[PDB]
Formats: sequence, structure tokens, C-alpha cells
Amino acid sequence: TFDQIRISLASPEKIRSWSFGEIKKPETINYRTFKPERDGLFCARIFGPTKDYECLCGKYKRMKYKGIICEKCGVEVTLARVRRERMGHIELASPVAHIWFLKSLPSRIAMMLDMPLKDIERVLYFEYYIVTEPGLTPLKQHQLLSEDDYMRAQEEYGDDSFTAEIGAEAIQNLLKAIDLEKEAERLREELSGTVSDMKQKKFSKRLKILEAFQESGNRPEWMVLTVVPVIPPELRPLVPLDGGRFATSDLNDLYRRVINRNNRLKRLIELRAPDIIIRNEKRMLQESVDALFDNGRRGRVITGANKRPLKSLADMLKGKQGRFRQNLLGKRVDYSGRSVIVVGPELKLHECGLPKKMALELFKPFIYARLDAKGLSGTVKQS
Amino acid sequence: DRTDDPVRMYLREMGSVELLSREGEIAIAKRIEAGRDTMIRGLCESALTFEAIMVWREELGTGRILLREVIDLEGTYAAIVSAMEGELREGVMAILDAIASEFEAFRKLQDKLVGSRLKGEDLSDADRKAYEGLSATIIQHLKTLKLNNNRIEALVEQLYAINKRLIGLEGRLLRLADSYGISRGEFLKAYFGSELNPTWSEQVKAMGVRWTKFVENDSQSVTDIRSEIAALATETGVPIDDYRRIVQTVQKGEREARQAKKEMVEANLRLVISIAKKYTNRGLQFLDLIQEGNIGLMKAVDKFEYRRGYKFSTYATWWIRQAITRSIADQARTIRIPVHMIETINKIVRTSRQMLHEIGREPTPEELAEKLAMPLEKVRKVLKIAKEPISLETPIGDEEDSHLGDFIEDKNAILPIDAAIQSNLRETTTRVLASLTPREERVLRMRFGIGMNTDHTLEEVGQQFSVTRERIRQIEAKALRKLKHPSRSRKLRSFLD
Amino acid sequence: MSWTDERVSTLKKLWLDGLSASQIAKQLGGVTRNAVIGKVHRLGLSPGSATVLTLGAHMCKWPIGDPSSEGFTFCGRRSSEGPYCVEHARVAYQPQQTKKKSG
Amino acid sequence: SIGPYSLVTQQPLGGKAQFGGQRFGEMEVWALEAYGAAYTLQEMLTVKSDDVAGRTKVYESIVRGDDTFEAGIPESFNVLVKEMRSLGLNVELEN
Amino acid sequence: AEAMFKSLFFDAERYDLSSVGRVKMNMRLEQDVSDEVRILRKEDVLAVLKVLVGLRDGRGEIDDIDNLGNRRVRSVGELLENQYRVGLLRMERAIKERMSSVDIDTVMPHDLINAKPAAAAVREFFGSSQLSQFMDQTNPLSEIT
Amino acid sequence: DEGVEAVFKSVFPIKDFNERAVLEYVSYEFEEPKYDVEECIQRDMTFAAPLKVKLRLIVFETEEETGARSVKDIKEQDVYMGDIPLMTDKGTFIVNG
Amino acid sequence: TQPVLLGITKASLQTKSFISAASFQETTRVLTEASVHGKTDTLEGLKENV
Ligand SMILES: [Zn+2]
Ligand SMILES: [Zn+2]
Repeated sequence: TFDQIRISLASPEKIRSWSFGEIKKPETINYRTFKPERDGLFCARIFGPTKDYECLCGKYKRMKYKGIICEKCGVEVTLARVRRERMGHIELASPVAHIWFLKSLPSRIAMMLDMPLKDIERVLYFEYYIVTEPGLTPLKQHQLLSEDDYMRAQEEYGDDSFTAEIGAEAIQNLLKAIDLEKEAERLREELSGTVSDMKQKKFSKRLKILEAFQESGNRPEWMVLTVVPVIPPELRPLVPLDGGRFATSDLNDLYRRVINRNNRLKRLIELRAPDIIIRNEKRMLQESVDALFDNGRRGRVITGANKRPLKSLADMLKGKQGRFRQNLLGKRVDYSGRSVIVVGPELKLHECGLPKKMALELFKPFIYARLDAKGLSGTVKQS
Repeated sequence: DRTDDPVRMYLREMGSVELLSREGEIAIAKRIEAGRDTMIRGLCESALTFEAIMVWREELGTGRILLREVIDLEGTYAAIVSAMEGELREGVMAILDAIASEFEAFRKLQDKLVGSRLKGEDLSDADRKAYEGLSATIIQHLKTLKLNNNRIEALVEQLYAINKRLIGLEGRLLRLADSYGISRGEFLKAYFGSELNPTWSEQVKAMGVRWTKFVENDSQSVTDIRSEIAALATETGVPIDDYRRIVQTVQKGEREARQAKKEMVEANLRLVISIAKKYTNRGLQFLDLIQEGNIGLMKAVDKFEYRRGYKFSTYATWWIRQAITRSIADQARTIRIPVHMIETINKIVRTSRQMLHEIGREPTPEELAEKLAMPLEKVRKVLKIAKEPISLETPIGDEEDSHLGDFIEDKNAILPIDAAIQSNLRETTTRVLASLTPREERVLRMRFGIGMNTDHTLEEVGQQFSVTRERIRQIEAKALRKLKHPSRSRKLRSFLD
Repeated sequence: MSWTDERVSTLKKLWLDGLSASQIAKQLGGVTRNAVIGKVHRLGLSPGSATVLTLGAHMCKWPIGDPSSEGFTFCGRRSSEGPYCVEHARVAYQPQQTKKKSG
Repeated sequence: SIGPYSLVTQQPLGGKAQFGGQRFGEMEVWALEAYGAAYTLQEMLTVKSDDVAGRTKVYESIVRGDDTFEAGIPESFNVLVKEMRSLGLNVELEN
Repeated sequence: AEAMFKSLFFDAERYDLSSVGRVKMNMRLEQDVSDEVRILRKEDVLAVLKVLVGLRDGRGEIDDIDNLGNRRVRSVGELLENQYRVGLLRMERAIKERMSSVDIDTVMPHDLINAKPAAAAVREFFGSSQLSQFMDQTNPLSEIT
Repeated sequence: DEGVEAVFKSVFPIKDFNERAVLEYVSYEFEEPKYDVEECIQRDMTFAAPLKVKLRLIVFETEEETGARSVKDIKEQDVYMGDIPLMTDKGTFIVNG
Repeated sequence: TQPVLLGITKASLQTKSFISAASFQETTRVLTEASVHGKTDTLEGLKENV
């Protein structure tokens, strides 16, 4: 049983604890033999075996033991149901900002530290440079020098006592350096004894978000996620249709693109490429990350083959496959039938006519039980 | 001013800062060559790279890595494959014979020099008069070697590791000294000027009268720090002898080379956009293709000399096309497809189209084997690849609803009617196993895992039973014959049908 | 060729200490190139006024001469906010920059 | 009565093509909530289409002759929990 | 910026206006120019602005969009022609991009032309399209309606 | 103004300024259908006619601002095109079975 | 303080149980708002038990 369902932010440690293995190669299956890959999205070593009580490579297919692990293959023998309850995590070379807490109607990140939403978008796009930890020199903190001349020509005040960062790392450092108790105490005194003309409309929301982040136990630095978990290989199936032509879900495209961009960024960081190419790679990776979650806030990502827009995780739960009417509330039901209706004057008020064809199919288990108890039949299969 | 376009921002950034240069590529190549020359001149030192690489040169005579591995042959041949590289062996042998004297010289003097540097005594010219000539001869011999890039890269990596250790020690010293309010310039210059003297930490206390409040901790740290650094320098290291300049010259050369390479790759950044535009709608986005082309261009800029093609674009276009084509066939396909497989598919498609256009109505797969000179089983297996699987969200109906995910059956799922039949069979098997004797029932349940999860072979059940191997089969046959009767196996017969 | 107990030992030793796999079969004798690979896979365990050194910030960097020659130096003049000098900035970059496209 | 189930949702397929099941719409659930019926709507949403583990238990009980069923948790809720866990949200059960 | 504004409205391929559009504009506003120019003429904008300024004060009648005179029917001919034109434009782009690699000198035709550069564009029209739907061949009356 | 000839006369010449080569259009011909309707309905084929257009590869532009090209006679080659589905007398547009 | 009135639409916007609000309203604003606050659903309403 379970009660008191609780939802909150997921830390990187919790995501690593949930995951079993890290995926590194965007290889779904082999073209010659259809089997899972070593580090692909469909991996037996990470998401359990494919067959029931049968490991790969034909070594422990006896199905007598379930605690053993194949040495040469590398996957344990377990039922196919375990492949649906196993998740994986993806490592990111650079931090990325969550799309929900950024492009939502109320700017959650903008509510913290009194930052406008227009300025946060510039830092994430690697357009401007934000300054932090200002010394006795000019260019006070939160200056946000726009032109590059201010980052190089205006930076002629010593290589120390002046720190400037750009990208998601800037937002991460700002969220990590921010304090909750001091800001809450400062907003509490300012709220009392104030004209309350326009400052209250923002001070109330800031105090609310601060008190929520305080008692809930979630640090403000969890907004910029570092590792992204992957859905198990059962909600994004790759079942082969009739005729040998497979049919996969649209969720594999987003994960494959994210893995490819992450590998490209990792190869760029090792090769020591220029800052112009490394910046564009980080931008593309962040775009892929925050488009894999919503796909509607930023520019639409459409596949080259199909002319319809891809359905991300957010769009999958809104109106089509969410809990509105598709799976949770309204669902298909067995032991039912449909047919046209007619009028019968001879029937009573509590009696309704039922065709023999529909009644014979709906009451099949009842007929089986009656034949078993009546004694006219023997084995269930025989019945 | 809002854009909401990553590729647009990338093109704006590359267009607002880059330009074009016809003769600029020549200047960039000359700067890269000068940087390589300065790095080579800075890396050829004594007691650090000569003795380090000499341990591998002493392994020569077996022809494993002494010749054709530590020194490039294309460079030595220009200064002058089975039939070639013959005289190069004798050349490297003569070079080793000439450098044997240089290796024997200073080998017994490096230890004396490092010991004199550690002790702190001022070294006179009595040994320097010969050390100068030895260094001149060894540098003259090393200059004519012209080693490959792998050996120099390993040497510079070892030097960078040593410099990282030294800079870590210096950072620890600075973090211990800045608590009092001491700067890095004067402290580093004093450490460099008074490194030989073992009591330099105590002799500086007289000058720094204000340091007396922390002199105790200063000594108790810096004495052990200098002892550790001296041990590290004397174990497998060369004395300093203004080693900071020798380690900074190679760093400056590498920085200049990297800056020139970055300038050259940024000047020709727009060249890849023209090539990437041709490859579109093949499974990869535009930004990914641009990034792959940039990777190819950066990989091609490393090797560019004054060959027949004096234009950098003529040599960069090949690498850009290779990078764009090699990556488009790996990620855009959605499934692991090798390069030879995709190239064979392309060749087969091209030949089939040509034959269908210039022969008849349609080329048959039978003649495609003889036309390409391949077996029928291979050409037949080439087809039916199942490329580009249909998305599960494609709307099957004309409208937006009724997607393809609904018109799909689950084969792995077991119907409840099948599971109900298994319970009946499991129960009827226990009732039928009631007329047989206990011994036959036990042996049958042991050989056949009816109530046991693990199966038992004949020998395994015989080791636990009295009958070792033979009569177990007789007992099983008797039990099977007892169950073959229609009266005892009447209800059990309906399961097989 | 043979596959005795000493054959696998020497093969593993020669694969571990380091040597070309093609010459491994020739040194053992009898065994071919394909056999040794299968064994290792089956068994497992598989002129200016500044040289190239005195070049400071905000100085010309246009090379003059040949780097592999005796005298190779740079201009080394007041050339801030640019790698090359003003006298060579117009000869290096594309003169008369006239380029435009759509966006 | 018993036909092929879905692939990812593990529910009975729809449409008269291959043994479809009459969809219990959202408005139909409000009708049972209007009445005092609480067990008819509880088993009609978990043991008939949602639960895969307890789906065969009710059939075995019916074929044996004893009317009884047990529902632990539907599969749609588990799929939704796995979906929400994929995002940054942490949906953990308590008690 | 000069080329952008010139190609936005004063371009032949970019800004296409059918002859029916020109005749409708001439009927609404007398211009005495039709069937010869397809791009937006510089004098038409001034006439449109003058007519709008006149209608603002009064002495004018608006044009309803639901009127049957302002609606035209696109049969299979025009749709298939537009699809074939898009396919031919794609084929022309492909041929222009491929003609630079192969040496034009000492060459011939039938080789620098894609086999199916536009056949897929015309095959997908009949296959997948909201207009082209299944035939209701249930009786002689449905075949004609 | 309608038909494939419309678009062909719209953009006939595929010219390139780098090499100065153009492709000219002269006319197109329609061939007989390979399969009839009575067999197209049974075989599940596509009722269409193969389209053939005649294009000349010779270009008037040449090097050094000269006049006629080196090849005075035009190529005048026939290139195969994708077939278009024909219309039955009833107007059915039978593309498949 | 005197009570405040609000429409039927916004009546479920600020409800206690986030599961009942995420069903009808947009799942984006309901989940992100309840995620930072960390609201715990008690499964009291009829929509949660269904
Ligand atoms: Zn195995
Ligand atoms: Zn110069």
C-alpha cells in the first residue's frame, strides 16, 4: 500500500541512485541480428534481459536460477517485467537549465534574486557576459556587460578580483551562492511598514517562493539539472510490425539526438577547439535538452521524414496520452459488447432482450464454471 | 532583438567577427611553422628529454620501434614501402653511433651537477668548460634528428606533467605565504635566486624583519617543501638552471601555434556552410552538419603545407565532405549501419537505376549479382533492410486522432484463458499422481520438475537413489506405462488435443 | 603447428609484453595469422625588429622570410587590437570587403 | 470477453477490427460516481483492463466458482509515475 | 537589406500572382494592366492606400469575404500543377547543385538528372492528401455526387 | 497557362554562372500506358503514362565571351520522367487497386 | 478577513491536491507550481481514488 504521495525536485544524487547504468552509445539494435546493444538505448545489461528467465548468448537459458549473472554476456536472468521498471541516466558535460522552470508563465528562476527574464535568456544563449564577485574596481556585480569590448577592453583592471562567467554555469553559480534565510529575513522586514503600491506584488511572490524552497528541503541549485534520466525500454517500444518493417516511438529520436550532441561536446572539449565552436555546441546541447522535455516553448523540432511535430514528454501527458481521458480516467473495458437497439412491448420494465451471440461471448467464464460444477465436462481446456 | 534561433545566432557571430584573407593563409602557415620550430628548439634540453628518450634509443638493433617508429620516414627521405626505407635503417644506425658519444658525455656529470645544486655550493667553470661543448655537440646532434610527432608529443606531455607538479607546489607555497600578505612576484623571484642555498628560508628572515611573527610556520613548511622538491628534482629530474624560462618558452610556442590555428580555422569558418548546405534532409539537422563540418575543418587545418594545392579551400573541401558524409551515415540512419554496408547499398541502387534506365523496364536481382560480381545470397541479403521505421505517433486516420499506437497488438502478453488452463493442468497432474507407488512417483517428480524448480538428470537422481544409473530408466518406463492406461489418463488426454 | 601447453603460454607472454600481431605467428612457427587472432580472442585478454621569442602583447605578428631559414623575425611594432600590423592588415585580409546575403 | 491487449498501456485494444473493447468514457465514470456504486467502478477500472497481475486472478476465480477479486494498483498509474520520474520532478511514494 | 525588400514583393519567383488575381484587382481598382505583370506594381500600393483613405471617411462599400464572387474553386488540375511545379523546382535546385561537380565539357544529357527528384512529390499527392480521399463507390448515385 | 508545359516554360533553363551551361526545353511526349485498367485493378498497379521530355544540353554561353559554343549541333537528348496517373472516362484516378 | 469569490475554473487552480488539478487544467503550470512547494497529496478527493 501507499499513501500521502509527495512530489518535489529530484537531485542528481537521487537520479544516479535510480539509474543502474550510464548510456554512452546511441545504438538501438543491430541490423544483422535484432538484439540489444552494449550501451545503446535498448540494453539488456542496463534494463534487464529481454526473454523471461533466459539470458543472452545462450549460456543460462535453463530458467532454473534467477540470481546468477552471465560472465561473458553481462546480464542477469530476470523476467521481462523488470525491463519496464529499470531507468537509465545520461551524463552531461555542461549544465543545462530546465525548460519548465524557465519558459513557464511565472518565471521561477527570474523570481529569485530579482532577475528579469529578458536578462536570463541572454546569459543562457551565450550572448552576453555576467559579472559576479566585484572588487574595488568598476563593473559592479550584476553588471551584465553586453558587448565583448566590456569583457576584454573594459577588463583592463587586473586578472584578479573580477570573475565573469557565461552560460548555464553562470545561473548555476548564482543559484548556489544565493541564500534563503538572509533573503527571507530581509523581505520580511521590508514587507512590514511599506506603502505597498507596486513593490508588494513582487515581494509577496518572492517571499512565498523563498519560504517554499526553505521548508520543502529543496535547494535552489536543483533547477539546472546535470544528469537526465531515460525512460525504461518499455514505454518507447520498438516492436517489429508485420512485413519486417519496424515501428518505433518518437521518444527515441530525442534521446538519440541528446546523446549525439553530448558525445560531440565531449569530443570538442578533449580536442581543445576554439571558443566559438565550443559555445555553439553547448548552445545546441542545451536546446536539445530543453526541447526533449516540452518541444513547444522553443522552436519546433520536426523530423526530416515525417511532416508532423514530435511528441515530447510534456505533450504526451497533456491531452493525448495524459491522465485526462486516455489512460487514467477513461480506458477500454473488456466483458462488453455493442449492438443496435429495438423496441419490445412484451418485455417487462426490468427485463431487456439480449442476443444469443453476445450472451454466449460475454458469459464464457460463467459457462465454463457451470459446466465444471454441473459435471457435464471435465478439463477446462476440454470445456 | 530577440531571435530564438541557434543557427541564426551562430551565423551572426561568425559573420560579425570573421573575414577573408588570400595571402593571410600563407602568414598563418608561416606562424604555425615558426611555433613548431620554437617548440622543437625548447623541447630539446639536457637531462630531461635526452636521457628520457635515450632509454628507448638503447633498445635499438631489433627493428621494433627504434626505426620507422620514433622517427618519421617521409621527412628523412625528403632530406636525402618494403623496398623503400632500406637506407633509413643504416642512417638511424649511423645517427645512433654518432650520438653514443653525446650520451656517454654528461651522463656521469648530471649526477654531480644535481648534487652540487642540491647542496648549494657555487659551481665553478672547471666542469662548465666541458659541459658547454658537450651541450653544443648534443644539441647539434639532436637538431639533425627530425623526430616524428608522437615522440615529441609524449615528451611535451611529460614536460607538462612536470610543470603541473611544479605549479602545484608553487600554488601551495603561495597559499601558505599569502596568509601573511606576501606577493607572488617578490616571493617567486627570491625562491628562484636563492633555490640552491639550503638555508634560504632562514637567511631571508634578516631582511624580512616584519616576517618574524610567522617565520616559525614559514620555516616549518618551506624546509620540508624544498626537501620534497629537491628530492623530486634529483630522483629523475634535471637541475633548474633557470628552468622556468625553458618550461615557459615551449608554453609560449604552443600558445602561439594554437592561436594561429584558431585564427586560421575562424577565417575559413564560412567555407563549411557552403558545403553543408548541399547535404540537407538526410536525417541530420543543419546545426549538427555545421558542427561536423567545423570538426572536419579543424582536423584538416593541422596538416597543410606548400604542396601543389596552394589554396587552403582545395584541401579543406575534401576533409569537410568526408566529415559530413561519414557522420550522416551513423546518426541519421537511426540504426547501426556500417560504412561498407551503406556504400554497397548506394552502389547497388546506382547500378539498378542505371540498368532500369538504359536496359529495360526493371533490373532483376538475379542479373544484379553478375553485374556487380557478387554472390546471389549476398545481393539478396542486401535488400530488405527495413530502413527508417515508421513512427508510432503517425496519425493513421485522416484526422489528428486514431494514431498508429492503438492499432498494435502485444505478443509477449499472455491471455488469462491460457493461464487458467495451466492451473487446471497443474492440479490434474497431482490428482493423477496418486495411484502410483511412492518410489515411482518420487523418481518421476525428481526427473521431471513438477514441484521442483531445478531439474535433475538421470545420474543426479541416481546418486541420491539406490539405483545408480540403470534401473532408473526401468522405473520411469514402468511409471509411464502405468499412466498410459485410459482409465487413469482419461481426464489428462484432453490437454494434448 | 601445435597447441600444447607451452604454445599458449608463449603466445600469451608475447601478446602481453608487446609485439606486432602479424609477426606473432611467424615467430612461433607453423601457426598462421588467423589462428593467433582466434586464440587471443577465444582465450581472452586482448627584416623585422623582434624574433619569435621576444614577442609581447600588442605587437605585429606578420612573418617575414622562412621559419626554417637562418633569419626569421616579425615586424614588432604598434599593432594593438589586431594580430597583424596596419601596413599588412590591408594586404592580408580580403581588400574591398563586399559581401551580403539573406537572413 | 478476452482479447489482445495494448503494447505500452497494457489495456484492451479498441475498434471492432480485432476484438475491440467498449471504452468506458470519462462521462460514464461520473454516472457511477453519482450512484452509490463504489465496487462496480473500482473493479471495472483496475482488474478488468488496468491490472495485469490480478487480471488472471479474477478469471481463475470465475472458472473455479468463487466470486472474489483483488486489485493492488493499475498499470496506467505506474506508467504515469515512470513518466514523471523521467523529468526533473521527484514522485516518490510514502507509507 | 536592399535585396530582401526587392525579393519580398518585387520578385517573380518569390511573389507570384495569378492572372485571376490581377483581373480581380483591376476590376476592384482600375489599372489597365493585366495578364502581363505578375509582381506587385509600385503604383498599385499607392492606389490601394488612396482607396483606403477614401473609404475611411465614407463614400465606400466594404467587400464581404463570404460572397461567392470572391471564392474560386481549385480542381485537381491546379493542385497537381502546383505540386509538379514544386517538384520541378526541387529538381532544378538539385541539378544546379550537381552540375558543378561533374565536368560539363565532353559530357552528354540523361546523366546529370535525378531519376526521381519530383516523382515522389506527385506520388505523395494521390497517396496522402486531405483532398484526395477514398472513393464512395456504393451505388450509381454516389459515384456522381 | 496550365499543365506541365506551363511550369516548363516558367523555368526551363537550369543555368549556372560558374560554368555558363543552360538546359533548354523543346517539347514533351506521352507514351501509351503499360497496363490497362482491367489489369491495373487486379494487379494492384498504378494506372499512369510515362512522361518523356526533350532537353538540349548545348549552351550559347562560352569562354572568353565568344559566340556559338564548340558544339554547334545541340544535344537533343530524351530524359525519362516519372509517370503521372491518367484520368479514366468516369474520372476515378485509379492510382492503386 | 472577509471571504473572496472566484470562478469555477480557478477554483481548481489553487486546490490542495495537485492530482485533481493536473487532470483538468494544464499539466505544465500545475506540476511546476506543486514541484517547488512539494505538496503531498492525501488521496481524499474522488478523482485521486479513481
Ligand atoms: Zn549470457
Ligand atoms: Zn607586419
